[PDB]
Amino acid sequence: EYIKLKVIGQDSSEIHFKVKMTTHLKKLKESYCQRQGVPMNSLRFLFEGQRIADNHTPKELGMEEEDVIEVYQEQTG
Amino acid sequence: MLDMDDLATLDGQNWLNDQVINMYGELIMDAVPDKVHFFNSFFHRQLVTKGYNGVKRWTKKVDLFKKSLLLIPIHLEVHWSLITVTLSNRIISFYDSQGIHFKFCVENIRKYLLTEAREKNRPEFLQGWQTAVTKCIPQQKNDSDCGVFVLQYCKCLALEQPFQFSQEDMPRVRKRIYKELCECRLMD
Repeated sequence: EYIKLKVIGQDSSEIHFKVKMTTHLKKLKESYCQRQGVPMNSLRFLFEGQRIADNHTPKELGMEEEDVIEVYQEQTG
Repeated sequence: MLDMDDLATLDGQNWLNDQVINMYGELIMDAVPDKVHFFNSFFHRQLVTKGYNGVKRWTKKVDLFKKSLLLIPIHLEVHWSLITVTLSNRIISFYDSQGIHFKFCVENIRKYLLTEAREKNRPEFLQGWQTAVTKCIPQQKNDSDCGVFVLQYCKCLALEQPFQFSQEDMPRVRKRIYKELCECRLMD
């Protein structure tokens, strides 16, 4: 089955995905980065503060319908 | 995980990035998990732009108030600073190599702690908080080591070691941190 997921940036922009619950979120990270035209390695995807690994699933992380993934950009100082 | 472009930010006088900051904080918290909680460098930004409801679920599995010490790296766009919270004396402390941005940071965190104490039914933490400037970290003398001082202070406090370091030690500290992230192993 599919799961709807909101991917939200710090400007409050939302990209809505409908992905399989058993699929690696790496595919979603790639799609989001191409959407925004930035390198994937310069973004960080968090679910309730936890870093989302490439090999993670919505199912393994306990995501439910319309849950939110927060995105942050690389920070240097 | 880190890739070499993350670790490369420890070379020479490169500016450290959040992958270095956040993985090093997870090493520290793994060492003393029952005493320390390390918020990643995205917590303060999420708190600031999305309020408590933006970070409320980030403490899903965490009783903050059982810990001894909270470490909160603060990314100030082109600069790294650090908030520490010690729960015994209820002191919110701020370290920045120039003291810039003191008020907003400690107030952001104090407001957050009170809201959390209320939501998690810890009313013994609704009274007594005090803010402070961290005073005797040695002075940073260049334009690039703010992230290194921050991590060094994280490790000294979590592991209860004195800050016996100064600017001249910072190249060796970069090499140590680089080594520790490569091996995933804090050294003594």
